[PDB]
Amino acid sequence: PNLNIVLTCPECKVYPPKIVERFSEGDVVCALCGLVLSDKLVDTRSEWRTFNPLLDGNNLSTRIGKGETTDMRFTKELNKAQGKNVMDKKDNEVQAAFAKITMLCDAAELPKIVKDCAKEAYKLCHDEKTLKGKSMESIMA
Amino acid sequence: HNQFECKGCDNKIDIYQIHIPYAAKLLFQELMAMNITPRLYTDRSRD
Amino acid sequence: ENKDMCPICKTDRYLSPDVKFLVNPECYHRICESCVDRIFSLGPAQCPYKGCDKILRKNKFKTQIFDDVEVEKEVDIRKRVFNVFNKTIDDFNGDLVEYNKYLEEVEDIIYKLDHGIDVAKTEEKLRTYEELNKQLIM
Amino acid sequence: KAIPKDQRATTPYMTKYERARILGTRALQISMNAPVFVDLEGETDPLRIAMKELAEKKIPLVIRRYLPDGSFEDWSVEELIVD
Amino acid sequence: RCSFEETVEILFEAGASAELDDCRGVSENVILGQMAPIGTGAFDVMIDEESLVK
Amino acid sequence: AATLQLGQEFQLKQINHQGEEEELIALNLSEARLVIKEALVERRRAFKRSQKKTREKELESIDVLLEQTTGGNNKDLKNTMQYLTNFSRFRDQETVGAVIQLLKSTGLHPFEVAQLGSLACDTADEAKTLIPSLNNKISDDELERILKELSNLETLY
Amino acid sequence: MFFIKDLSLNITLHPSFFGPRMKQYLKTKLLEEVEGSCTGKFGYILCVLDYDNIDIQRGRILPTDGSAEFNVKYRAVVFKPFKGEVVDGTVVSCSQHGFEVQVGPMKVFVTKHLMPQDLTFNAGSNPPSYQSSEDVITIKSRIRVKIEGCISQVSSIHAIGSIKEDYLGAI
Amino acid sequence: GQQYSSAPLRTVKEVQFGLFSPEEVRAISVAKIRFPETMDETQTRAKIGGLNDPRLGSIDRNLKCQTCQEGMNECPGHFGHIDLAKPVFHVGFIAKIKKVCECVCMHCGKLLLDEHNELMRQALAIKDSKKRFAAIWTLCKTKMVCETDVPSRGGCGNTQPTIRKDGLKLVGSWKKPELRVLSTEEILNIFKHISVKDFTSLGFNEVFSRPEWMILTCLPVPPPPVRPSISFNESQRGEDDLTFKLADILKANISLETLEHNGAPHHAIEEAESLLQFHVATYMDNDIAGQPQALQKSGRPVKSIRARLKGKEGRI
Ligand SMILES: [Zn+2]
Ligand SMILES: [Zn+2]
Ligand SMILES: [Zn+2]
Ligand SMILES: [Zn+2]
Ligand SMILES: [Zn+2]
Ligand SMILES: [Zn+2]
Repeated sequence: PNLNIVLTCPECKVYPPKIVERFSEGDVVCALCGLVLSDKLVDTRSEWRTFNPLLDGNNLSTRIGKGETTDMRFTKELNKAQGKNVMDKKDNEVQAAFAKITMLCDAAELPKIVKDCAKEAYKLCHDEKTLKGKSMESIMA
Repeated sequence: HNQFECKGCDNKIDIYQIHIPYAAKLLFQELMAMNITPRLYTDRSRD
Repeated sequence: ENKDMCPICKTDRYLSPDVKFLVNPECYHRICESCVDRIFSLGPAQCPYKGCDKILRKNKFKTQIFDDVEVEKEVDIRKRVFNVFNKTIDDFNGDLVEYNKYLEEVEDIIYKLDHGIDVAKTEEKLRTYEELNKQLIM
Repeated sequence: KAIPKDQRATTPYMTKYERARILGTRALQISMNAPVFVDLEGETDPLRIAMKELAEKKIPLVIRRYLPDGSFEDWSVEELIVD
Repeated sequence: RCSFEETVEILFEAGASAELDDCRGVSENVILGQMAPIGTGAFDVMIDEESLVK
Repeated sequence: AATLQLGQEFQLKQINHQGEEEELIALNLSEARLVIKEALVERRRAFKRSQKKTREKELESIDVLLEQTTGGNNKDLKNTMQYLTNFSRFRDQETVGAVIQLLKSTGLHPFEVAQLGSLACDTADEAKTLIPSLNNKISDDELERILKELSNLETLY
Repeated sequence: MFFIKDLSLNITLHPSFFGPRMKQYLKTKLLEEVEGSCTGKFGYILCVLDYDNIDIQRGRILPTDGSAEFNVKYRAVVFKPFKGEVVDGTVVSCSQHGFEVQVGPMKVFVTKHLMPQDLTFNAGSNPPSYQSSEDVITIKSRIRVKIEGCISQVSSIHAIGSIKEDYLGAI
Repeated sequence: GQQYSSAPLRTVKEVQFGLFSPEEVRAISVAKIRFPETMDETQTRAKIGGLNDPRLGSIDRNLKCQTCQEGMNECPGHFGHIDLAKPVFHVGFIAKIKKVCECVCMHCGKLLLDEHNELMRQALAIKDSKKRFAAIWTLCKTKMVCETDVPSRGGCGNTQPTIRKDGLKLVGSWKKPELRVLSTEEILNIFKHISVKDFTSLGFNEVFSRPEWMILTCLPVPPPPVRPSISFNESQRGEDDLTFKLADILKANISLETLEHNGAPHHAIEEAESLLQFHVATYMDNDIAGQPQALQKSGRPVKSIRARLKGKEGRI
């Protein structure tokens, strides 16, 4: 429902926003009357400094491993709990398939581009109806 | 349209405006995310 | 009765019967509180008491200790007509014959009203009420 | 709760902080087109005009000195002995 | 107290025990971002309308 | 609602600016016009003091002479004067004093007597239906009598 | 209802208004803002009684900007609607959902569903009028409306009325 | 440079610190957040009802933040929530709750000893709340049996067990020896049976703090104005660590509800309950001693709120 902010100059109002963005001053200004359109400009490079949608999608997950000061009993109970919830999603085949495909590509000394193209192809096929089997070896080859 | 509300306490009249730094607002929102209430009052109830 | 007191709330004995059951004088039908309040609150309409069509008005209710609709109507009309006739030519001099004859006429009027006859004599009794009221005003 | 004039027991001398805020607020008002009570000798800077008004006690202000118990006093800058 | 060292523990104990702050401390007025009662701000400046007619 | 339970600022207990206790002042659409039209006169005297150094035509003309006094930002008060005047049947503060004498004689709430004096009714059922707070707090014959004396106090102006 | 209440307002003045006559300015502002405006807590403010004995109290200086703040206590005549309140009014605008009654400074709306069944909407007339079985509701016609609910928004108050019940409708 | 507002401008004076009640959390929040996914299925906009939906705050300037409208330079943010089907404990209160478990009966919910004891009479005269709770704890932690009749009193009598902290849990030891682990629902029930004089004698204020409120039931969800995500090159989008923690809380909560809906293996229910307790515990404080440390998929520990409020050069 709308939610689209469009910057316009109320003094000029003669054309769609043909503006200039001053990053050093942190403003955006109309290149005609010289009137600023917005102050306090946000950055995208600065938030990126601390840090894959193409393959993993929007799914999120976090690992549980052992801690600095912890017991080995709690590490097993948390991993066994995830082992019971691993059936909630059918994405175990993508990680194992990409693992074995990773082993074969690393065994063939092929570049990473062919690895990403092959993983993308297997992601395009995945589990469709026209495949109807092939025992996971033929779709990988 | 000059309209205000506060969810969960039935107010549409008595709304106060305060100027605080954005970092302090980050502190208050992190306390609310940590189940801590940083209630702010413009009047002195203790006197 | 314990099985009929509101067409929607006919059995509220196991729901803690804490609501009263009002009766409109133009319907003589039992309606519980939460229903009648919405009835006259949304507008003066008729109650669906077994397909009742007489309009239920706002307020003007009454508490009933239950003495049958016949006797309740006969005592309401009895008191109303008793107030319309008032004490005209009653204890004016001390006569017993004409007094008892006039009381017989009044009770016969109340009888014709509680029976209705054919909706013809009762209208003449209404004109008699207007005449008696005109005599009381003067 | 406003101590009366016969019970004001604070220092009658204007401190450097009171003189500072009086010259700052007065100069800020003069910068915002305030009625000047002293004839100018050709000044243009607002702070110099504020100090010119303080030198003749023509500043129309009164200080509300807060006491630690919650009370306060009203010492006008005209009756305060400067320097 | 929370500003100096152990922030989270002091805050948690505060919220747990329903503690109230007077908010005339130095760091408190700093955090909220308004004038503190120190020096110039330790007194309010008023106006006397009876002095304007002088 | 209309169950003698108004808001906080509209409660029966009010406090003036001096600190004393005062009952809620409820006005009907009779003296409410003479109070606005009244205070606007002394306001005109106050505007002409510092300057040194049939029933509808007079209403709108006086509303124009008072509109020149104000800064042209309160015409809803003048349209409210036309509303009240078009819905008012009372006149002169003496008769209004008599009306208050008839309303306070029953011992009712100020809002109730305001709704009594502000509405034109002929029978008691009209006053009991238009005013849900009054249905058993006062006798019907007394209300009919008040409507009779009021009917003798109203005059076509 | 037309009530009288003592209200208090904080007036802000620019440092350029600190002349000896500033009190007058105060009253001036105290009129220009209060008379005619509206509040969601006290209703539509009509007039302001007592113009000579207006208390000024003491003016305080807020930090930045140097503007002056005043707390004024006065007596004023205001108009506040109430829920379930029988009032009278005259129609201004007409709509298929109902005609908009004008009660003083408030424009009450009456929903078509809150009207009796005999009252029907007529658009073929100029202006469109609501014709019933005996009464014809037009713009210049006077109608007694029973207000059912009121909304108290800040500086804006609208109410909803009805005429379905008895002793209501056109006057 | 922000937009003008007609609200009265005042300074900030008194600041009150209190616990968040679950009812107030549900009254402040606007969304439920059920989908652990970040963005929508079409790889654009937002998930609408997920970890970062338009019902919360937004960044990127261009977006309007549905429920405030205006912009990101004006949006304070908006709060979501998470309604759990199993109550969990808060890290910073695990000790305090334990102390409460050593200050009140575990059945009738009444304070140990009574006002007839002289030491309790002396301890109640202290005006400081923390010292009162300390001394009263030192007295009540020794007596391990409620009593019905005390010579110059409530009933019960049931032997009060010994509460020990172990793996974010509280195990109760009965000598009678019968050792049983105290669940969160039982402790919360006993806390629901606490009288006013009891917790107010411990240092709680009814309008601000409650022992029932100390046990976490509903969880507030902070808006992206607190955890700003990034979309770099439109194909390298990074989400904050708290977002991943919320995804873990959602997966563990939905998993626990699914395991508790159909059947009951009794062991997978405890594994999923300890899993949700671990995700909430690491969400509040990841650097908890005696517990495993959650690590991100990049190779770095998960950044929690406590880490933002603890180390130097942080928020303070
Ligand atoms: Zn729409
Ligand atoms: Zn421009
Ligand atoms: Zn019923
Ligand atoms: Zn019926
Ligand atoms: Zn927002
Ligand atoms: Zn016990």
